[PDB]
Amino acid sequence: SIQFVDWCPTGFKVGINYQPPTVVPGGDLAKVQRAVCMLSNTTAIAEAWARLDHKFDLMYAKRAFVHWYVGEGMEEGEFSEAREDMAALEKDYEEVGVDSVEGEGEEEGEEY
Amino acid sequence: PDLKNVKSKIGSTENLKHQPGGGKVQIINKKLDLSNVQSKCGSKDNIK
Repeated sequence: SIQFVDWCPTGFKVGINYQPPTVVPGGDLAKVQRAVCMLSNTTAIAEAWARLDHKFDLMYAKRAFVHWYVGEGMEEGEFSEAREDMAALEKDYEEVGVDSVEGEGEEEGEEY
Repeated sequence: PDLKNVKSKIGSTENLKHQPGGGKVQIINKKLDLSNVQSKCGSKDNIK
């Protein structure tokens, strides 16, 4: 229920270091004996790509602000080709979140 | 006496040709071209 992709054979990377966590001077802080530090790779970043896809297109269509980038050395095609890359990234992250099942084209009849 | 003709000097009587006239405004909008674009990862054809 804590959800991995269908295709995942092996999803983990584990480590052990003997030195503890140590805080700073100058707080009411927790001097714990042990800690974890985690990094998650996930399609959930594709929700915040979709927000950059939303923010961008309202400004860039109206061409708000773009003259500030022009006047300090930048192509217009630069913005366009960065958002093009975001149009790819949106899908680069969608071609993964899918389940590993196989097949192609079109059919409407029986084999059996 | 007689004055024959006399008139005012100078104001709104000398302005009656020049309104002035107005103009027209426009946006301030574009698109971008998407026609070149494909995804940059791409393993699913390897099913072959």
